[PDB]
Amino acid sequence: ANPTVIKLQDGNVMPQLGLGVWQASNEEVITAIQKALEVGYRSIDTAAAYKNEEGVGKALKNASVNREELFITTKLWNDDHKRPREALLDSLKKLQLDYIDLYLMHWPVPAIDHYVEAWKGMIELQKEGLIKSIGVCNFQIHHLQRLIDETGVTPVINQIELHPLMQQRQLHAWNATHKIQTESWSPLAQGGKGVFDQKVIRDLADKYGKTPAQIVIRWHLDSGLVVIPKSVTPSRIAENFDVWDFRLDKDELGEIAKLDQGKRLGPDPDQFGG
Repeated sequence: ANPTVIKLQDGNVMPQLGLGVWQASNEEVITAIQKALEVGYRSIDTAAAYKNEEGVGKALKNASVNREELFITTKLWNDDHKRPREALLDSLKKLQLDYIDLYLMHWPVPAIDHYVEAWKGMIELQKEGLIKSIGVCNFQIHHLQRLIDETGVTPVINQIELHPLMQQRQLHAWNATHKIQTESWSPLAQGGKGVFDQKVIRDLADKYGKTPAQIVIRWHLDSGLVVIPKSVTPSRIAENFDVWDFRLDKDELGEIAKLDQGKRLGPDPDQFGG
């Protein structure tokens, strides 16, 4: 089978599986992306706060894949909410791109409460064609309503922490109802601790001849989620992409559903930045 794509509410199309690039050094970043593009990834996710957009930009030039075939995502950092134009141009410059495929607000930072300002600015940069699609990361239902109520413009993506231990059934449901595509970061529950070692996952891994990480990524896919596993290890970047030759059954998905503990492993959307 071919890697699937998802059509966003604004009509733009996005690969359902992409590579997340975080903290890492330029060395790790350039090598990771070269490996991912080589194996088939067409979606690369980075952030201005990680300080490696330049490395990401250099890897894209070096690559043979054409720009138009690449779906690049970057994000607006917390202390730039009042100046999205300045932040975006700085990103586009470092990435060596004329436009970004998806621009996401990294965090709402409700304590500062400038996320509405950021969104209005993003709405304007999108009109000028510098951004194809706009969305957010780590936005809770009330943050989303506030954006909708104040601008009439709904995000096409809400990138949130979601894995077998915190399935976010509620936010996922709410996103979908409002035509917002849910995207998972930390899809492997940072390491797999409390997941890969579960009987349901292990048996699935053995039935399909896949690694537990491959089972979990397939789970995100069959759940209709866009997923961004993060990795800078060549063999794992490849492993995580080898999930197109099988699908989990309704019953198998139901079995994984029992793992939900509502356990958040990363920063708290309602407190981070405050």
